[PDB]
Amino acid sequence: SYSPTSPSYS
Amino acid sequence: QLNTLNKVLKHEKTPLFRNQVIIPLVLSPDRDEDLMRQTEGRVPVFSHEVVPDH
Amino acid sequence: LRSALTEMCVLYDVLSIVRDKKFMTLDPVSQDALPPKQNPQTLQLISKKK
Amino acid sequence: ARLPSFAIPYAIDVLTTGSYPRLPTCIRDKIIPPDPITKIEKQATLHQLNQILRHRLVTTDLPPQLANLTVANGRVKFRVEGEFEATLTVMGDDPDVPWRLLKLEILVEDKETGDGRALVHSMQISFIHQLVQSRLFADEKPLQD
Amino acid sequence: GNRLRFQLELEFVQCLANPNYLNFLAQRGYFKDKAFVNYLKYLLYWKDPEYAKYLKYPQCLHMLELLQYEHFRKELVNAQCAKFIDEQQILHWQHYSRKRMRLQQALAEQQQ
Amino acid sequence: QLQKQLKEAEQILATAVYQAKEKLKSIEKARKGAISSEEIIKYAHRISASNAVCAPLTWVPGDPRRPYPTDLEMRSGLLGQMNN
Amino acid sequence: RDNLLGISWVDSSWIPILNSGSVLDYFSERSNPFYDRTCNNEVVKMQRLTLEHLNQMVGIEYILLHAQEPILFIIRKQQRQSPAQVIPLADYYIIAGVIYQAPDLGSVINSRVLTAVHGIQSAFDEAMSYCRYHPSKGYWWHFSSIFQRQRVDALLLDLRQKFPPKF
Amino acid sequence: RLTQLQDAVNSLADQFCNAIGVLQQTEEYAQLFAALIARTAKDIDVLIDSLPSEESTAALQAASLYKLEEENHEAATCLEDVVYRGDMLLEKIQSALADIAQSQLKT
Amino acid sequence: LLPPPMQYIKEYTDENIQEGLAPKPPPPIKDSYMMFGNQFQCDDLIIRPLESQGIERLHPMQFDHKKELRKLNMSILINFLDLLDILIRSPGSIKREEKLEDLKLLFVHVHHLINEYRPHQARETLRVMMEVQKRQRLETAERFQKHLERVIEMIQNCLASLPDDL
Amino acid sequence: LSRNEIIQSYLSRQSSLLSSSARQLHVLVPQSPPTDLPGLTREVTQDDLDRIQASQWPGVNGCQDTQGNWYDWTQCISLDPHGDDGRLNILPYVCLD
Amino acid sequence: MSGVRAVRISIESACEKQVHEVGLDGTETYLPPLSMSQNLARLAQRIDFS
Repeated sequence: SYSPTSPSYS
Repeated sequence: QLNTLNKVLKHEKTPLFRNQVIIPLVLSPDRDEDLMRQTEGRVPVFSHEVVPDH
Repeated sequence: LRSALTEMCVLYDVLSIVRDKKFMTLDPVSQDALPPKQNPQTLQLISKKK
Repeated sequence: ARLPSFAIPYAIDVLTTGSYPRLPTCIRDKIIPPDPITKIEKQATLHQLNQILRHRLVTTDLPPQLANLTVANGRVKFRVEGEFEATLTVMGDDPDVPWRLLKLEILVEDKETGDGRALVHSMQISFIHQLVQSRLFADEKPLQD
Repeated sequence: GNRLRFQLELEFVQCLANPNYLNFLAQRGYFKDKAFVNYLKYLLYWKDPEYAKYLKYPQCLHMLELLQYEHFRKELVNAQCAKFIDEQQILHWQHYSRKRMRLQQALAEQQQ
Repeated sequence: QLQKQLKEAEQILATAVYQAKEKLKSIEKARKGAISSEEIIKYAHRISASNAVCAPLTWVPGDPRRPYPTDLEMRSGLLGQMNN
Repeated sequence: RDNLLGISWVDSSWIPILNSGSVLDYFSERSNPFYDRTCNNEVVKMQRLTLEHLNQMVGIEYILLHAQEPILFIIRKQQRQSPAQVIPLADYYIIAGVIYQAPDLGSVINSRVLTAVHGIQSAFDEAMSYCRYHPSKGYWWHFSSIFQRQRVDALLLDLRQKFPPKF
Repeated sequence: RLTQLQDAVNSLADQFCNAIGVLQQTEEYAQLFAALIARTAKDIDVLIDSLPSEESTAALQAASLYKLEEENHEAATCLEDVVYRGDMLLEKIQSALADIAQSQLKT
Repeated sequence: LLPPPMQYIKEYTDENIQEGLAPKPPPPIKDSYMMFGNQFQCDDLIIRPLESQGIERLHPMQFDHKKELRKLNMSILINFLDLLDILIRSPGSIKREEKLEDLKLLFVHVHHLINEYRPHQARETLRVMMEVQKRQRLETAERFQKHLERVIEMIQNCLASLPDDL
Repeated sequence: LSRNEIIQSYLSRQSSLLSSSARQLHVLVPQSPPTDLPGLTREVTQDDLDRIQASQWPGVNGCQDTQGNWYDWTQCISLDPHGDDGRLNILPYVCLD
Repeated sequence: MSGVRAVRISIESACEKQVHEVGLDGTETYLPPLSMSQNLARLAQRIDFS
């Protein structure tokens, strides 16, 4: 869950 | 006035502040409408960037 | 002045986030800021001087 | 070991020119402000506006009372030599663009009554200006109105 | 030697394509020096095809041009800037690829 | 009426020749553009051999494969290693 | 080694292979400013087996305190005098595979107040130089209506009523 | 197309893996596994059947690109000539309209 | 020890500003070995390296990609069936290990072969690309030609109506 | 790695089938004995260049299919190889935007 | 076949549509309207007056 977000979290 | 008051408060038989250590429990990229209200608009949705930054 | 206000506000935000246990902590790890020098005296002197 | 694609035109774009036409431009639009046009451009745009104003005037029924008009390379300069002076202009396409009053100088300037002054408060001049401008913005018969 | 110069310059230009490194340099104050803008102006030799032939990561070149506008370096000191630029970059990349693929597949499946 | 029709025709001509000038601009870029095809193939293979030109098949929001040289590749990268 | 609070250490390979079991290993990668060879986890690795040995040999034992599965993994440094006796030394928190040291509630506030007031003081000095007060004049800071306007306003309202605004 | 072919080959190979895994780990599972594997195999076959036999790609590729360069040059010349004609016509009509407007305003 | 994220070149840079005069020139096109990132990435190389370097080749030089890819697809299904056969008879037979290695080899041969008939996807598509651009230029020229005729006809009709009304 | 839940297994079938997918199948193309450059040594033959540009060449310029519909490289072919409602979908080979 | 001969092949820039802005969760945006007839008035807006 919540991996570091390069593109924003969907 | 504000600076003198702050220094005075920090040095009047108050707990030792170097003792305590601030640790974050949970980070969720979820939208939060309560932290946005509580911090008066700045720092919404406690993400990953915000803990190294603050 | 804007920048000073922003730093003040950030500190206040962190303090308000410690005000509660919401996504935060306050465990007091029994430590001791040990300064191995006479930093205090010198610091005070120079500061007062300038 | 799954190999991707031949890349199609990405390789060609870098070799032929350099201005990356991929990703988002919002970078430049939000971070870099646009550079202003030079005087050469100014004169050409004002000449195009002169042609557009000529067309709008020959289409519009200019009042026969006076209608002293000079293109002034950017402004029709509608001027009565009597007590009024206005500068109407258009903003774009001839079918439906509104007008822009811009200037509302009052010509009634007596040296026997008003010495070292105008004849009416500037604030009232700007009020009449905005009123007549909103009235012409209706694309009814602005020249006459 | 000139070989080490070429290699270090290639590595630096390929590294400039990273918004994190750009924000690093902007915060550390390297952009404010009038020496770095001249170094950037000299670095424009990569636009030639003979030099662009050795560029593995091509996303840098366009970015380099922005660095010459003199308003890109005054900003970008913020971390939100790097956030937004990397967001748009990765979004363009992944969405272009996977959206072309998914659009083709979905249209082929729906038309049948 | 004649004047109005003439103005409309003028606008049409303008747009048409503006598009023609855009095509001429493309042709001027294209003239300098002609180059070896093999070279284009090699450059496409170079930029496309890694995850740079095309997003990977399975690339979700969370990948070490970045559009830039990461940070471990930078740590062994000539740049700062030789500056040190 | 200048200021442990102002250092951050990371490594990409260990980043995807990170799990509640491996957090101590990531802190242990060595060449990490926060952790030290003196810690006994290191001695345990040099020897063999990691079990209740931290309660047997009591000393410097870095132990995970709180854990969120994806990123958040907090580590605490303890100094044990004996079994069932724990003394907390410090806390190092790992966010997104980036290790920081938990700031003291008070060192952070001291630095924070210092920066804000230093900014206020620079602004004040600049404003004082901007000022050019004199015995004559209020304070040079270097560094109407002709009243015939009521009739003009009446005429304005009259032309408003006569020529109505048309949006 | 080619990425789809690679993904289909990988899914075919995985088919083997998931089937065997399930086995080691009832009848409907084996039925659906066999049906899915056969379907993806037939899909890989019909996708390969859509490949191209090599042709010119050089000999014809080089000849075609040279002809295309020549024709691009001649088409650029023709289109710029057409734009020249259109620009002359627009200049003429603009001069006419300007003269008409001036004559109307001079009245 | 503890190296930071990499710094900007400091060795050069000071020379490039200079006094705005006598600057260092662009470094020459080192047509040999370089060190971008960590890989050497030396110049003068092909696009699809032959499978002969690093692995066995089970396919002859005729290489009719379409026919060999179809054979390799068959070999892979038949080899899977044989791997199931090793499971019937002896799971611990060496043949399982040989079967697994060869199955990978057959799949790798398919992967090499898919790369092998891929070339139309670039240069032949480039050929269609240029033809499409030429066709678009011709279409725009035709639209201008038609637009010009329509404008000339409009001018002629309007002019007749002026003197016809006269 | 245990998996094998009816739900977990059912997800596998849908995902695998989606990526992969009366004959309506492409016309069989046989041996190609004369290749344009090495096989027939007819390099730069003008008829071949004319044929590729406008004529229908079964494998150089397109895929014939059955039912007679002709699909060029840029176009996407929808075909139904299995005797089922689900139809295989060959996306465009060139995909030039 | 072997020994491919590269010829002078000219290719036109593939600028048929540009993605001015890219939003999150997909949703492509084609802001560029590719116009000039109105761009003249758009630039006339930039022109000064004062």
